[PDB]
Amino acid sequence: QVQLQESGPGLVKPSETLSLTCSVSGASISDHYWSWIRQSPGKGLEWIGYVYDSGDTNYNPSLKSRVNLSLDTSKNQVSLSLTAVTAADSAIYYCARTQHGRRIYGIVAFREWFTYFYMDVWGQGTPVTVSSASTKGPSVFPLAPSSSGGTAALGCLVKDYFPEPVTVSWNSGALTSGVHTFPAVLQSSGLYSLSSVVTVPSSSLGTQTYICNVNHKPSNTKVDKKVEPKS
Amino acid sequence: AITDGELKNCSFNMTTELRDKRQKVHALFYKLDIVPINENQNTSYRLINCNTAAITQACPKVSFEPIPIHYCAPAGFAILKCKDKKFNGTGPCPSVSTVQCTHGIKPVVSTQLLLNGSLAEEEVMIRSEDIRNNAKNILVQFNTPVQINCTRPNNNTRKSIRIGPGQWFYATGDIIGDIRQAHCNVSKATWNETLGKVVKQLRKHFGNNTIIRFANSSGGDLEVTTHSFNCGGEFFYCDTSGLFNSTWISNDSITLPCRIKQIINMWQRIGQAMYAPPIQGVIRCVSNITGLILTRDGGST
Amino acid sequence: CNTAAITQACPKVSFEPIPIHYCAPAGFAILKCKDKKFNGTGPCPSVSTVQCT
Amino acid sequence: SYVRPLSVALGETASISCGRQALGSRAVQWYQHRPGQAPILLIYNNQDRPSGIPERFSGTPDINFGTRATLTISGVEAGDEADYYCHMWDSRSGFSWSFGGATRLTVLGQPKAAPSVTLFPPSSEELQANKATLVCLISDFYPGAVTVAWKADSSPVKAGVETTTPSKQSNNKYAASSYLSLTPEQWKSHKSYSCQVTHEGSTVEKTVAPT
Ligand SMILES: *[C@@H]1O[C@H](CO)[C@@H](O[C@@H]2O[C@H](CO)[C@@H](O[C@@H]3O[C@H](CO[C@H]4O[C@H](CO[C@H]5O[C@H](CO)[C@@H](O)[C@H](O)[C@@H]5O[C@H]5O[C@H](CO)[C@@H](O)[C@H](O)[C@@H]5O)[C@@H](O)[C@H](O[C@H]5O[C@H](CO)[C@@H](O)[C@H](O)[C@@H]5O)[C@@H]4O)[C@@H](O)[C@H](O[C@H]4O[C@H](CO)[C@@H](O)[C@H](O)[C@@H]4O[C@H]4O[C@H](CO)[C@@H](O)[C@H](O)[C@@H]4O[C@H]4O[C@H](CO)[C@@H](O)[C@H](O)[C@@H]4O)[C@@H]3O)[C@H](O)[C@H]2NC(C)=O)[C@H](O)[C@H]1NC(C)=O
Ligand SMILES: *[C@@H]1O[C@H](CO)[C@@H](O[C@@H]2O[C@H](CO)[C@@H](O[C@@H]3O[C@H](CO[C@H]4O[C@H](CO[C@H]5O[C@H](CO)[C@@H](O)[C@H](O)[C@@H]5O)[C@@H](O)[C@H](O)[C@@H]4O)[C@@H](O)[C@H](O[C@H]4O[C@H](CO)[C@@H](O)[C@H](O)[C@@H]4O[C@H]4O[C@H](CO)[C@@H](O)[C@H](O)[C@@H]4O[C@H]4O[C@H](CO)[C@@H](O)[C@H](O)[C@@H]4O)[C@@H]3O)[C@H](O)[C@H]2NC(C)=O)[C@H](O)[C@H]1NC(C)=O
Ligand SMILES: *[C@@H]1O[C@H](CO)[C@@H](O[C@@H]2O[C@H](CO)[C@@H](O[C@@H]3O[C@H](CO)[C@@H](O)[C@H](O[C@H]4O[C@H](CO)[C@@H](O)[C@H](O)[C@@H]4O)[C@@H]3O)[C@H](O)[C@H]2NC(C)=O)[C@H](O)[C@H]1NC(C)=O
Ligand SMILES: *[C@@H]1O[C@H](CO)[C@@H](O[C@@H]2O[C@H](CO)[C@@H](O)[C@H](O)[C@H]2NC(C)=O)[C@H](O)[C@H]1NC(C)=O
Ligand SMILES: *[C@@H]1O[C@H](CO)[C@@H](O[C@@H]2O[C@H](CO)[C@@H](O)[C@H](O)[C@H]2NC(C)=O)[C@H](O)[C@H]1NC(C)=O
Ligand SMILES: *[C@@H]1O[C@H](CO)[C@@H](O[C@@H]2O[C@H](CO)[C@@H](O)[C@H](O)[C@H]2NC(C)=O)[C@H](O)[C@H]1NC(C)=O
Ligand SMILES: *[C@@H]1O[C@H](CO)[C@@H](O)[C@H](O)[C@H]1NC(C)=O
Ligand SMILES: *[C@@H]1O[C@H](CO)[C@@H](O)[C@H](O)[C@H]1NC(C)=O
Ligand SMILES: *[C@@H]1O[C@H](CO)[C@@H](O)[C@H](O)[C@H]1NC(C)=O
Repeated sequence: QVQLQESGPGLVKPSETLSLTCSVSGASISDHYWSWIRQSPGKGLEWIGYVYDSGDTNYNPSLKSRVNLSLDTSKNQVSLSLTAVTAADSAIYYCARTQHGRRIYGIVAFREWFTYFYMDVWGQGTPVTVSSASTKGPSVFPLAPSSSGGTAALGCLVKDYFPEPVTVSWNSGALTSGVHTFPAVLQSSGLYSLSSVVTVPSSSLGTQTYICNVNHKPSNTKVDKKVEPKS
Repeated sequence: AITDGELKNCSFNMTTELRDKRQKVHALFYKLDIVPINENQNTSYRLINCNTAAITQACPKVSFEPIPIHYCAPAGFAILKCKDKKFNGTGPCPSVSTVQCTHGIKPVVSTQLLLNGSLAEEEVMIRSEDIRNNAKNILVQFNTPVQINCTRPNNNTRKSIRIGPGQWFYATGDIIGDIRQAHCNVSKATWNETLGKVVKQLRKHFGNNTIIRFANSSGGDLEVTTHSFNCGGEFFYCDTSGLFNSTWISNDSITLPCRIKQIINMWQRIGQAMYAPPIQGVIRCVSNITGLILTRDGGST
Repeated sequence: CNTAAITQACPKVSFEPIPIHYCAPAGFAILKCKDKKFNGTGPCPSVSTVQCT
Repeated sequence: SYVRPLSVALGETASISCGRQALGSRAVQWYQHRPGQAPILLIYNNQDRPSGIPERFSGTPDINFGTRATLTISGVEAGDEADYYCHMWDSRSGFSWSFGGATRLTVLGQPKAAPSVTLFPPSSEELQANKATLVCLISDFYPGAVTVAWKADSSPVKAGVETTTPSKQSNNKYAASSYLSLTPEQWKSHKSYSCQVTHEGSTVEKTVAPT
């Protein structure tokens, strides 16, 4: 029972110092390894570096010059720093618990053994987009139900914003059935737009006070909106 | 690749069947068979023998395994065999018999350690030409044989590259599988037991009680410093520091590092070197260590 | 050139076969079967002895 | 560099070869990666499967050299479809920083699912903001390949149309959405607006009109 949470900014200007944080809850940070992995669309996932428990570190030869790792003993937090970020450095960032492995193929005395690592427990991953563009708050407009029995459809609209992602809940997470949050779409304007609908019975419709809760961390804006039929 | 190399991957041009044509071939070599042609250093290497003597490739059909050979004397002569169990180096042999030919003597070429020999009967024998003189070596013969296992785990390959009309050169082919170095094993229980039986007979000539230590070879180089021998066609050179590393007064098998060469000059031969063609597959030979060859350090102790 | 080397036969030596007699050493002898109709093997009724063929 | 494709019939076992084959003794890790989600390793040491992994996945144990590290998946299903990476650690090669080239596993014979389309007219609050957007939502359709054509009455719009590429949801079906940006005056002028979604040979159309 180990859980990892990556808290990142989600947006950083190019040629700046990107930073993240890997909080751990399962066990102490001084008994296992901690490694960061980044996955960008169109490119295979990339192992950048692990973290000793003490906390020497090795880094991938490609990013060896621009990355610095660190582990906090007071707080089970694995911090990752990265300098001279560009548009390519944008990708989903993971931090996983790595375990030590020792493969023996010959006689131990004469070396003949290599260490092999494997990450058994992963975090959820926090996205990070690097671009000069500024932040933009999302416009939330309710989608009125269309009015056979007894299925009915309502939802909310999240107009142009930036950057990904956006979290959508209903009644502060009170309703989970029939909830479908579709992926956003990037318009030529450069801002994403996503929708989120809920399928509720005709009956219930009248009145249950359905409200969608929207949140956009980079914009620092948390918005709620009511949804009700319109004449 | 590897970070923090006994064998090396060598490329070089070699003549072909036709005089005008040449060919570039790559073949693996051992570090000992090669020296750098620069020392400044660059990294062009050459064979260790090219500077001193020519070289010839041992035919691949002939085998180097010693077989029992009987030395016979012509008619009118005879051979007298001393059947005295406790017979030392020289002296009067009370029990004598006559034979026309000797027993099956295997011509095992070894160093430091005697292999496949005949075991002394009754007690172990300590034979020398002058025990008082340190300069003369000391022959030891075991009554109980110790077992030694030498292997070359590398799954080498034979690359047959023609270098002329009819001439064929057999080069090493990239190794298949892990890269492990050759080594021999000896049971520590038996060797410690056999070594103790030796010190008992040693004290019979150096006082019933005295300090008897063992150290590694500190003189000479190459052949004299390593337990050299042949095994399946490959010439091994092992470090024996692990066996002669004790001090005597009043299943956990030992392991020995062994390096290999393919260019050799045996019996102090000056002028002709031999290239041992690579042996395909894994090599493993179990041999009997029946005798030893020791020497005192001397001094004013 | 692909299989084996090559050597040039000296020009003085001749390849013409000349009569050669195979002789046996003292203490041995050669038995010649003088049976006209003598086939491959079998008992030869008429036998003579010679030192060389 | 880029991914290599593999195709398997549904319910039939499949073998996934591993690129950059090992030179010596090896310990291989097989990772399962879904786009947007966290990678889950199936095999940490050739034949060792952490707790929770189903027994259907298996890998080849290097007992005698010459064997090729492969990933075997029995009872191939929708959830198996993904990208599989082969992390190689052999005795001859050094530190292996990079994972293997991705292997895109696709499951054939999956049952097609008709798309569920829901067209939403622009909200009154968007009209007060002097902007208008028609929102066409498509859910639970396989295979994830659709074309969206908008129409006005009869005429097609062909302008101001933005559509997401289909994405797989937890139902193992795809989901796509299309957005038509309009001016409030253009929304009131026409009688009705229609969203046409074509999936395989079928086509479903939904219509909405101003109040
Ligand atoms: C002369 O003298 C020399 C010196 O005395 C002598 O040197 C010896 O040479 C031989 C070869 O010549 C060497 O043999 C090899 O040894 C390897 C290691 O063996 C030991 O260690 C392993 C691993 O131990 C860890 O893991 C086990 C497994 O879970 C744990 O239980 C342990 O607690 C331990 O974990 C702790 O320690 C780790 C540090 O290592 C930590 O990281 C960890 O966190 C923990 O703290 C043990 O498994 C071994 O025990 C078993 O095997 C031995 C040896 O046979 C048996 O005696 C014993 O009864 C057990 O059955 C042992 O303790 C071997 O792994 C190796 O065999 C592997 O490699 C070969 C070739 O690469 C393969 O063909 C073979 O199949 C083996 O691979 C299997 O395992 C690997 C890794 O697990 C897999 O990746 C692979 O897919 C394969 O899986 C298959 O087998 C598995 C088990 O075998 C099985 O589970 C799978 O399901 C699958 O079927 C090889 O035997 C030896 O090391 C040298 N010794 C020394 C001291 O140097 C020389 O031989 C002498 N002879 C001469 C000169 O002729
Ligand atoms: C001190 O004394 C110790 C006690 O003897 C010594 O220990 C000896 O160590 C040597 C090695 O140094 C061993 O010799 C080698 O053993 C190899 C392993 O043997 C296995 O295979 C045997 C095959 O079985 C046959 O023979 C047995 C004999 O009784 C018989 O019962 C059986 O029915 C069958 O006919 C098996 O019996 C064993 O139990 C083992 O499992 C062996 O492979 C070696 O043979 C090689 O190499 C030698 C020398 O290089 C050649 O003379 C051989 O012809 C053979 O080479 C051919 O085969 C190779 C196989 O890979 C090829 O690579 C070669 O190229 C070659 O192939 C060519 O030639 C073939 C024949 O013409 C052709 O058919 C091919 O097409 C190719 O053209 C070798 O014998 C001793 O075995 C071992 N002793 C004992 C008792 O085991 C110790 O070495 C001594 N120490 C010192 C310092 O001297
Ligand atoms: C490696 O070393 C071991 C060390 O013992 C060695 O094993 C012994 O070999 C000898 C032969 O050299 C064996 O002795 C013979 O055994 C046979 C079969 O039992 C007997 O027929 C023989 O009897 C006679 O010959 C003796 C002289 O050898 C005479 O003393 C006697 O009067 C008989 O005429 C003979 O006893 C011996 O049995 C083995 N030891 C064991 C435990 O088996 C082994 O041969 C060595 N390996 C190699 C490759 O040389
Ligand atoms: C082997 O034993 C013989 C005994 O017969 C030794 O011969 C004697 O050796 C001593 C000194 O070691 C001399 O003083 C005697 O004169 C020798 N006697 C004869 C008849 O020669 C011989 O020295 C022993 N050899 C070894 C190496 O110990
Ligand atoms: C050494 O390597 C050779 C390969 O060159 C192995 O020979 C192969 O063995 C397999 C059996 O697993 C056969 O299927 C191949 O046909 C063989 N090929 C050749 C060219 O021989 C040999 O088994 C290896 N030996 C060891 C001890 O690892
Ligand atoms: C050298 O190798 C031989 C055989 O390869 C070993 O003899 C084996 O010893 C074990 C006990 O440890 C027995 O169980 C086997 O039956 C023996 N095999 C044979 C063929 O006799 C010997 O122990 C090895 N010696 C060392 C020092 O490693
Ligand atoms: C091999 O031969 C070619 C052509 O003769 C020559 O240009 C090259 O320098 C040679 N290389 C080596 C390493 O001898
Ligand atoms: C002998 O032993 C010494 C250790 O005292 C070691 O440094 C040296 O390399 C050894 N030399 C040989 C030839 O064994
Ligand atoms: C001799 O044995 C000692 C004690 O075990 C060990 O420290 C040392 O490395 C050995 N030296 C050699 C040359 O084997």
